[PDB]
Amino acid sequence: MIVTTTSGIQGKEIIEYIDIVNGEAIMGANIVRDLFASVRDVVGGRAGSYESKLKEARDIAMDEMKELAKQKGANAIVGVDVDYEVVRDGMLMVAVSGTAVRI
Amino acid sequence: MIVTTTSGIQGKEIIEYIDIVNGEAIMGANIVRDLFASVRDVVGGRAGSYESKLKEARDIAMDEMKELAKQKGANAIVGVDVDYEVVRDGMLMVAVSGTAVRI
Amino acid sequence: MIVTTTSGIQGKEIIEYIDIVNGEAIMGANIVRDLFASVRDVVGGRAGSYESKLKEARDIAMDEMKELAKQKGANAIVGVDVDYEVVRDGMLMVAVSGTAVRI
Amino acid sequence: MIVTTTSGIQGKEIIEYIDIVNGEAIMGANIVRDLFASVRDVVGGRAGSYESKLKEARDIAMDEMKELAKQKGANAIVGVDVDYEVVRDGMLMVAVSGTAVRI
Amino acid sequence: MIVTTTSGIQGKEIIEYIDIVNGEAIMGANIVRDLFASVRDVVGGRAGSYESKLKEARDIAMDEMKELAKQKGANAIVGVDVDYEVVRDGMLMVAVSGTAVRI
Repeated sequence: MIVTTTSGIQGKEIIEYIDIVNGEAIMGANIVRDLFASVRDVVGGRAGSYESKLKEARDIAMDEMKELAKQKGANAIVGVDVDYEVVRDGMLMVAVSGTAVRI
Repeated sequence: MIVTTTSGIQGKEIIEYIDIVNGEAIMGANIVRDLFASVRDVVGGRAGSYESKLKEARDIAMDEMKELAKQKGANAIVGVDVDYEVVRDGMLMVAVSGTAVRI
Repeated sequence: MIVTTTSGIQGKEIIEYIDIVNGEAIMGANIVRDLFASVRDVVGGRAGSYESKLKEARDIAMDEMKELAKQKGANAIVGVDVDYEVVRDGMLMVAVSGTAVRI
Repeated sequence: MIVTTTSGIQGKEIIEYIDIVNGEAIMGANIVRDLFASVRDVVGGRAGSYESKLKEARDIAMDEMKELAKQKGANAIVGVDVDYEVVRDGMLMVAVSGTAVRI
Repeated sequence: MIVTTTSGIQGKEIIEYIDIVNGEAIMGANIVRDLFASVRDVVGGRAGSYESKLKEARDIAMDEMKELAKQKGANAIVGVDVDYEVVRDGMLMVAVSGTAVRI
């Protein structure tokens, strides 16, 4: 199913704006305590060890929103937003939102 | 009513831009520290304990915004944003914004 | 005057993109303490005493931006964004931004 | 040159998408303290003594972004975002972003 | 490849929305703490010492995202977002996102 951070799907028309949908996943204090504290210079995502866990939580959040959108009978999510929140300095949450849509 | 994170609604053009509407809900420190401090690795909202409360908060904020838009005579909200704010060590505030519109 | 979180005003043409405009309002550590950090479970905006103040602050920010756009001879604000920031230990800023425009 | 938080410029087609450009400015710990610490209830931008240094930090970030755009051959910036980040304990950073464009 | 905040590339047709892509880089506590420390009043980037490693970080995040879009078969990135998160005790992450697209 098509997911996009744009407001539309070029060439396709939206017949239905079904609902705003969301997904999240949380990374515990211990995981974020060490994979991020290991960083000493400017370390990118390929090189660093923090990315696969971050990407894992982001994909969990993505698929939750996808599953929710699909189970509402949508065939696209537009206007997708990706947000990161560090709750009590340890709990890094990744939240996704967007509009479940019929095209 | 129709709510969308997108700048417009396709096929139904906007007759009047009424106002910027908002809604919020706050999760208390005890509850945030309680349920969000869970997870020892990476856990989604789909299979968690914190989501239920986060989704409760998000839905309240959403309901508030739609109600306010109703009151203002709106029959759609476009350009919707869902953001999150760690207001203290504890609290998370979910804030929703968007433009109350009549189509 | 027309303020929208959308990129345009349907049916009307933007003649000039005059400037990016801003408004802020800051909430004191005591006010955030007493009203915001009191919340124990989940409290929405209609039920929380925090709201009248958050709305007051947000309305101050919005009015400050509108007037500043008025100063510049604009008759529209487009691409409006609402932001919240913990600016000092215990303090809360609402910052609004947008594009002052002539339709 | 033209700067806008909207996703485009009306009536003026984009010839080239040159680069995403960025600007920042930072206020010292001292500065945040002396102008924010004093705030008690709700204090807006027009009235607040904090507003001139903040607007100065923002205007510096903007100028630096505009200057980089100009150096890249651009004559407009579109999709401008304004960010506030408490970077060290005491200090506030204002970061701006957008796409440097040719119209 | 073309990277843009906009949802479309003017005079170019998006023939596939491939995937939402992401890039990150993290600045460790050292070069955050003892490199933003020199800030006094209000200091801009191209006059401060800090627009070196901060920019370097952004470029790594962007380069990561672009490289991932390339591996997915994309030849442009649209709806791009630049985010900043303080991740721990004085640690700055720049996270970028966008939709990997075929034009």
